[PDB]
Amino acid sequence: LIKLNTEYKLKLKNLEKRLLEELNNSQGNMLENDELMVTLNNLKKEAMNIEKKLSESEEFFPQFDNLVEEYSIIGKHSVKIFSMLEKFGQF
Amino acid sequence: LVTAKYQDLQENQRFVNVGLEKLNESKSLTFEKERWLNTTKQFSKTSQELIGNCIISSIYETYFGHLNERERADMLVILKRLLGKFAVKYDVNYRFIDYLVTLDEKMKWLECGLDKNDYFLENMSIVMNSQDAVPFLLDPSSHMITVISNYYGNKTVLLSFLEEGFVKRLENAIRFGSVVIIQDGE
Repeated sequence: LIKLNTEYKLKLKNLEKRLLEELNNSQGNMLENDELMVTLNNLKKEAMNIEKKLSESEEFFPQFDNLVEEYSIIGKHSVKIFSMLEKFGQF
Repeated sequence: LVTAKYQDLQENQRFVNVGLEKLNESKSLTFEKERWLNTTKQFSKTSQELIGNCIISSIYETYFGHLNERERADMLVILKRLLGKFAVKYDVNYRFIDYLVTLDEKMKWLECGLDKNDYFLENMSIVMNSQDAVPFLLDPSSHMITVISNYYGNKTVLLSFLEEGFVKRLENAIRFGSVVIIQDGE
């Protein structure tokens, strides 16, 4: 999801280029004044994707560092095992 | 870094203001579109925190070349506490590797053969990030030279201090500026 929202931000930048490309073209054509409806609809779809994925990422760091507790209780003994192993190695 | 990033945010603000003026001189649903200019306050907060963020980035680039993960974490705690002692704004949640290097360089370097761990990603980022001062590669494994050559393509030369032709080969390479890596750190 991290790479996904990074790609969606780059897609938003591309949409920004498209917005400027259009703004250079003015409101001369009714087709050009109606395709922006679906353009903004897709823009809002991307925006709600961004919002939902950011919201999903919001409640993960507490879960993440709750789950790292077990890995830490493993690691603080793994380091002791390592240290005694090279104690034998130097012995 | 502060010069470059302040310039970057300067053109970003110029571009968003140009977009706002263009919309001004251009439906009732544009209130869903003015979020781009409502991000001006976010740009302002990034402006008011980038000084400290670039600070800690500079200490990352320079100071953190001698520190392990534990030492780096302890130094971060110390430096953030002392930032608070001289309170200046900066995002409390912050990732170094997500700030100076984008995912493109990440996958390019990992394709060169980097180990998939945060420590070596940070080390590669800092070693290839600043070119003002020559960097010092420090490792027992020699695969670092291989991945450096992979990133550099067919430009790396194998020169050693103990080689007498190193002086001549270096004088040759400096003229057309091929990338040189010398393996005698001692």
